[PDB]
Order: sequence, then structure tokens, then C-alpha cells
Amino acid sequence: AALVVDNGSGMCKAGFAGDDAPRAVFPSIVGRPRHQGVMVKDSYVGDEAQSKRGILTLKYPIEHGIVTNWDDMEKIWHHTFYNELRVAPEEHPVLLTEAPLNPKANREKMTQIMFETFNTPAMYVAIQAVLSLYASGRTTGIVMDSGDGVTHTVPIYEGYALPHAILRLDLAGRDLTDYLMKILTERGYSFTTTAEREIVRDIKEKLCYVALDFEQEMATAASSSSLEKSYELPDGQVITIGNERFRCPEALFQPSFLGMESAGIHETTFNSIMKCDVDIRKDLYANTVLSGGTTMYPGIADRMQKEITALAPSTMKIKIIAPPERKYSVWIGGSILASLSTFQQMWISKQEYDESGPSIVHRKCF
Amino acid sequence: KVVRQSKFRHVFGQPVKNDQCYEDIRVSRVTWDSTFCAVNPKFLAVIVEASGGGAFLVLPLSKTGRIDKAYPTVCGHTGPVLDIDWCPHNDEVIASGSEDCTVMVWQIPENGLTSPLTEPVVVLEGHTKRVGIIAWHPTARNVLLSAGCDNVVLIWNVGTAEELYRLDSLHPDLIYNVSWNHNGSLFCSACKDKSVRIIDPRRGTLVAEREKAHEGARPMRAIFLADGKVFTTGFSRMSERQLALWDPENLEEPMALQELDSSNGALLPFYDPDTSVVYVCGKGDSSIRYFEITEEPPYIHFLNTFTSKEPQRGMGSMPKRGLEVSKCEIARFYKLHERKCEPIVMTVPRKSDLFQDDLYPDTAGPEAALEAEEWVSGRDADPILISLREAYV
Amino acid sequence: LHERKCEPIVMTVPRKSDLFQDDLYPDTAGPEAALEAEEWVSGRDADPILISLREAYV
Ligand SMILES: Nc1ncnc2c1ncn2[C@@H]1O[C@H](COP(=O)(O)OP(=O)(O)O)[C@@H](O)[C@H]1O
Ligand SMILES: [Mg+2]
Repeated sequence: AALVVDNGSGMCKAGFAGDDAPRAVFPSIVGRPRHQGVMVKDSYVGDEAQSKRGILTLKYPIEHGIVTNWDDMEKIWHHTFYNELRVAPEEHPVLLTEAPLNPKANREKMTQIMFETFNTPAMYVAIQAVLSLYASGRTTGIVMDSGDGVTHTVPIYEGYALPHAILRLDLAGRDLTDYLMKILTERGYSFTTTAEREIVRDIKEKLCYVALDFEQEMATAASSSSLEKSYELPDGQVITIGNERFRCPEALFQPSFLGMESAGIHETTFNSIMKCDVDIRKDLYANTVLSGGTTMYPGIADRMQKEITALAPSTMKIKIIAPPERKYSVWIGGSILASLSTFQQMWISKQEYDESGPSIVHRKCF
Repeated sequence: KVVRQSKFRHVFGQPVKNDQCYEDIRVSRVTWDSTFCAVNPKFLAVIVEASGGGAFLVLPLSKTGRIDKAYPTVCGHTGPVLDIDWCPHNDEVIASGSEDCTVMVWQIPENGLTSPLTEPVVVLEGHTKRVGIIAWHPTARNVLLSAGCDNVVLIWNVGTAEELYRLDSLHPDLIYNVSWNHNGSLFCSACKDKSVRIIDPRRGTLVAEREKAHEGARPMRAIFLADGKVFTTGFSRMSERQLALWDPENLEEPMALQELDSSNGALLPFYDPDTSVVYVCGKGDSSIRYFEITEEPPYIHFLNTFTSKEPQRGMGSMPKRGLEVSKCEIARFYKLHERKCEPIVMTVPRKSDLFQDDLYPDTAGPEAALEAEEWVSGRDADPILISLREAYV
Repeated sequence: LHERKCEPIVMTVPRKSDLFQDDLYPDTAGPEAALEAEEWVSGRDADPILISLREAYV
């Protein structure tokens, strides 16, 4: 019974190998009380923190795909094994996921905690981008992984990755949530505290969408009310948003909205494929696979295809692969890979690490 | 009769001002659960992260405020440093154990470090694995206890660089922590097998052993008390952190057993023999809990708790000699964040501004009672006590 | 062996400890013959003489 744990910047997905969906999906947040109790637990992790977020100060242990504080990070893992999965970590091998171009120091800390703090029998860590292609059942393609912390573009050809062509874009869902926060002020709605941030994130996940033509959508919203949508706040208040539904996701293609000099995802995909060899660009053009929760905006694939087609040569066949379950593509691929018979030799034993150290972890891993 | 008689039931914690802290310190990121800090009334030592090998930063107490990133450090180990300990009889001497399976003892200059320190005074190579436990002898001079991951306990004479005693066939699993007794004659050890062992080093015999002291599999600690009892902090089968009191003459059942919470993180206890107060801090916890140990049942009385909004990475305790006696301060705690060390003042509220004799009984001085050769013979002497009245201003 | 170059390759076991590894290096057959050719014709059978690699540790 191998455990597949996919820890992201904002979301954490966990479950058992062979399953078709993660069993535990809870926010990766740690909350602490900001007031003094008057009726006679100093921290809350996951859904309980979300349920009590009114009196708590929510903090993300991972920021931009970087562990800003490992002490809360261990709490997330401890909450996963004992409070979410309700299993003993020492009895199940654990499959881990790493961001592309993960620092060796980051992997070492992840490895050391797993074998020492939790005393896992065996464990392995795999690239999130590679696992996403496993779920799609493809051996060649370029996957853009846009989650909560950072967006990555990793091209893979015939099972070979190209690290030199891997591009990083410091722009993800959390930045959108902040962008939705700032643009909601012009409509008269004020959200400042960390508790309000989750509320704004819920609105983003429910009412935001990607417009095929941003300029035409702006004209439509300025001359009609058909794009208005209403959201009910937890206190029973209702708010209405218009152009902000498609303005917030537009930062994906126009980072200058956030003041970022970097280019959009559509171009960032184009530079990445432009960086690899000429003979493999054909397969990557027709094998663009979308992964991450930030890719659930409706119509993002259609806008994706139109943008790259303008950049790509006219003779070139552009195919954007957006499976409906790509939010858990990293976890789904991990469960598939862990269920393979030929994966048993990639496992790293606790005794082996105790005598060899993290050197064996840098090897056998990419 | 209504209120249990005590002098510390209202002791409150107060962090020092921002300018009195130490920032811009890259604290070590080693999963080993140690104090990560050693402080003496002259210097502050903190284990830091180095790209190559291991190092710990030693700075004068007066050097507050932001710390230069290029500040010289004690970088002599070829591997990451696991733990550090100041010499009680020499404030300028600190021992360090690292992952390079060696122990090196350093002599800090009076004014601090002007250049990075690489060569140590004495190197101790007796462990086949990483050494994460070091403990100076409370009374005997130039005597150091080292316990590596090889389940081997060694006694060293730093003055002569000689391994005084070797204790190997005594710990079947990894050892958590080791603490000397009051006179230095005995030491207690916590092992991964949930067994607490009291061992005579000069004789190499197991005095007392309690199996399955805590049923949880999480790491657990054990310390000696001044009166001669053992305080163990451990976990239950339901992964609940517990505090236990043990009598070395009767270990069939603990004297007390209280459960604190179900949170993770090992509980590092800090004992104050003068006040008989143990401060319990947990790794990654934002609160410090202090309890009073008395002969009255249930022998463990919860006093109060200082609560913060930030988890700490390690903990260092200021001995009595460096405390501000005039402000009715009984303990100072250097809370270590991921990039900052925040001293915390433990203060007894008192109306009178004069010296409080009851709060400040005679404390062990910085002079060793015996020597290594005398202690080897079997001599036993209590630590020499000094008076804190002179520190009053 | 390449077409014009002789390249040694080194297989090593990753071990944290820098001391001698008893398990990695059991007794090995030495360069001393156990029996002579004439004894072999008779039918004598003997195992190779085993030596210790501990002395090679530096
Ligand atoms: N239906 C949705 N529409 C838009 N964005 C979403 C949706 N669901 C999730 N997200 C965004 O995806 C981000 C996290 O996605 P994911 O990659 O699955 O986890 P992580 O990034 O933590 O690994 C969140 O910040 C959230 O804002
Ligand atoms: Mg992700």
C-alpha cells in the first residue's frame, strides 16, 4: 500500500497508489490565533484552519514553490498522515513529487524529514511534470504546470527531458488571487485580511474564465449586463462582478497587468519549445498538455491554442491537451507510476539512506 | 490552603525589544532535534547553515541588531554541525559535534571573532557515526561526554585529548539525549527503544532501567533533577505528548503522568535547579510551558505559559550567572526563528525593588569542584556555589 | 578499452562512514597457491588461500 503525496504551494493532495483520485485534498495553510481566548490548540492545519479562519492568521508554508518555513511544512505532512490518511507513515512506502529544476538542498530536506521524522520504510521522489505526462498516457510532449506557486514549462521527448529548455514563470494562482483582490476594490468591495483571501480565491475558482478575445470582451462588458455574476459572502452579503471575471485570468497572457516584465504563458510555452532541437518541435506543438489547478479557467485551452498558433508557423498543427482531471494529473500519474511492476526498483530503503546518505537520492532521480 | 503554595505561579514572559534581538542569521536546517543554541554569560553560539561543511556562529552578547552576512564563523567541521555546548568552567571554551563523526573544541577570543575560525584546540575522533549529543561534566574539570549515532557513549579529557571511558554495549537503538546528575556521578539517557537508562560511567554499569516509559514511537527526552529524580517527556500510543516523573529507587510506575496535547515535535525540557522549575519547549511550537516540581502531589504543577505567534527552530537558556538579578529575572530564553534570535525574559513579578533572597539561592559557580584525574579515581563533589547578591545594582 | 584509449572505470558503494567496511570486504583469495601441480594430478582438492584486505586500509 504505497502512499502518493502531492504537496503543492497552496493545495496538498494525498492518497493510496492504484486509486483514481486523491483521498485527501486539503489546503496547505497553517493558522494561528490572533486574539486572546476568554472561555476556559495553538495552531490549525488544513480544513480545520479553514473552518476556523475567522480568528486565525492564515500563512502558506510554501511561497513561490519555496519552503519559507519547514516547521509548518512538517505539520502539513503530519496532518496528512495522521489526520487525513489516518495511517502510520512507517508502514507504507511514500511517493513524493518535486517541482522541475528542484534544488538539491530542497530535495535533501524533503528526503531527510521523510526517513527521520516519520521513519518511512521506503520512499521515492519524482518530477511533477513527468507524472503529468503519465496521466495523459503520452511519451512525448511539453507540459505547462501552472499551480498556486509558480508556472513551469517542461518539454519531454521520447522519455527524455531537456533541462536547458525548462522555463520558469513566477506567476500562478496566488498572484491571480491577489490581482482579483486589488481589482475588486474599484467595485467597492474591500478584502484585506488573510481570511478574506480564501474567499476571493473561491470567487476566482467559481466565476473567473478566460476570454478568447480580451478586447471584444471588454466592449461586451461595457455595453451589456449579460456578463454579470453574483457571489454570496459567508456573512450572507452578495456581491456582483462584471469584467473582473475575465480580467483576472488575463494576467496569465499579459503579465504587465501585474507590472511584470516577463511574457505570458502562451509565449513562455513558445520560447521553451523554441529552445529545444528543431527535429522535436513538431511533436511538442501537437502535444501541449495543461496541468495544474490554475488551468481550470473555462476557455483557457481555446485562448491557449489561438495564441500559440499565431506564434507557431502556419504549417504547424497545434493541439492543446486539457484533460478534465488535470488538477490532479500530478497525483494521478504518481499513483499510476507507483502501481507499475517495474517501479519497485526505484524505491530507496531507510537502511540504505542511513548508511549512504542523500547521495543515493540525487542519483536515480532527475 | 485554597492556592498551592508557590513563588512562581504568576511568572510572565516578555520578549526584549526589536533592537535587542539578533537578525539576519541563517539558522541551520538540519532535521536533528537539538537545542541549536548554546549561550554563556559572555557569548551567544548558534548553529548556522554553511554551503560547505558545517559551522556555528559565535557572537558577543552586546552585538545586537542586524548581523553581517559575511560575519566570521567557526567553520572547522567538514560536515553539518549537530549540537554545541559551552564549557561551564570556561566561558571561552565550547565543544561541537557534527556529522563528520568528530568532536572539536574551540577557544574563542575575548573580543569575539575577527577572522573565521577553522583550527580547533582539540579534536576528538572516537565515534564511527555522526555525534549529536555532547554534555560537559557539571563538576569534573575538562570532562566531556559524547554520544554519536553509533549507540556509543564516550568520556573525553579535553585537557589531555584522552578518551576516559567507553560505553558501547548499553544502548540497543539510537540515543535521544543524555543528562548528568547533580554531582556528575551518574547520567541518564533516552533511547529509541522507549527505555530510560541510568548508567554509572566510571563503572560502566546500568544502575536503573525503565522499559516502555512512553508508549509512543516519537522521540522522547529524559533529564536528571537536582534532588535526584528523572523528568521524561514523551509520547503516548495515541500520539499525545506526556510529561512523566520517575523515582530511580522505584520505576515500576511514574510518580506523575500528565498529557499536554496531541501536537507533534519533540519536547525539549529546560531545568532550573535553583527554582525547581522545568520549562518545556517543543520544536516548531510557538509557546513555552513551565512547570514546578515539588514533593506535594501530583509532584508536577502547571504554572503558566508564554504564548507567541511564531514557531521556534531551537532554544537556548541563559544560566543564572548572566541573568539580571535586579529586575527579578529568573530565566532568559533565546528563541530562534528561521532568520532571527529573539531573547525572552522570564520575570517574577515583585513589588519590592530590593534583592530577593528567596528567588536567588546560591548557584553553581564557574569553577570546577574536581579535576578529571581526581574524578577518575572515584571522587565525588557537589558544584561550588556562589552568591548572586553581588550582581545586584 | 576504446579503439585508441584505455579508460579505467570505478565501481564504489556509497557509504557515509570513512572507516574500513568489514562487510564490504570479506576474505579474498590471495596470490599464494594452495597446492602444487604434482599434488593436483594425484587428486588433491583445496580451496584458495584467503587473505585480509584490512591492512590495505589507509
Ligand atoms: N476551478 C478553478 N478555477 C480556477 N483556478 C483554480 C480552480 N481550482 C483551483 N484553482 C487554483 O489552482 C491553484 C492550485 O492548483 P494545484 O496545482 O492543483 O495545487 P498546487 O498549485 O498547490 O500544487 C490554487 O491557487 C487555485 O487558485
Ligand atoms: Mg502543483
